Amino acid sequence: ELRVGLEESELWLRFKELTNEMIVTKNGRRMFPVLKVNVSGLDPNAMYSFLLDFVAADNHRWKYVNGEWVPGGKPEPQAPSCVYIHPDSPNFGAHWMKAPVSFSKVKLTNKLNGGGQIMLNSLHKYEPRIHIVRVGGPQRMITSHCFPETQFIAVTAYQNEEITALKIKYN
Ligand SMILES: CC(C)n1cnc(S(N)(=O)=O)c1
Ligand SMILES: CC(C)n1cnc(S(N)(=O)=O)c1
Repeated sequence: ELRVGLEESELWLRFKELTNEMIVTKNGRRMFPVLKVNVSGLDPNAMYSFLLDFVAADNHRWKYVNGEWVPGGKPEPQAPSCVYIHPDSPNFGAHWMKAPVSFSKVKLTNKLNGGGQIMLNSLHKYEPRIHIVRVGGPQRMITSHCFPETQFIAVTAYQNEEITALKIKYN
């Protein structure tokens, strides 16, 4: 069976228990922590691409009011995020299973830009999601996996200083 697991869940859970925040910039900012995924049960000889996207967890705008994150009362439909292709893609199952698949080069932006960057609505809450796409074979197949532990609010600067301190402590 195709098993997908989050590497460093212990560390993600420290961020999540504080409400995690990720910076977005016009040029794009890399994530900390980095999403690293443990994958087993691929065909070592089959061909796969690893895709990353961000699902809007709710339809609301969030604001840091008196030391606490609180959703707006005016929900709107959230357009789905664009997909980031892991740069090792396409690659053999063996490649993907020999070390954690690390999305260290994805950049989160708040502006429609050239290419590569993922465009996120600031003050929206996001749940990272991967797609494992079997390619080149006759039978195309997709397996998707969400990572609740990795939820965050896109922010142009850190609201909760406890997040700022954790980010520095573990980088
Ligand atoms: C606003 C943000 C979440 N977004 C960026 N691109 C999309 S799209 N056209 O649905 O791929 C949505
Ligand atoms: C640009 C606009 C959406 N915004 C206002 N404040 C933030 S912040 N620093 O992320 O809380 C973003």
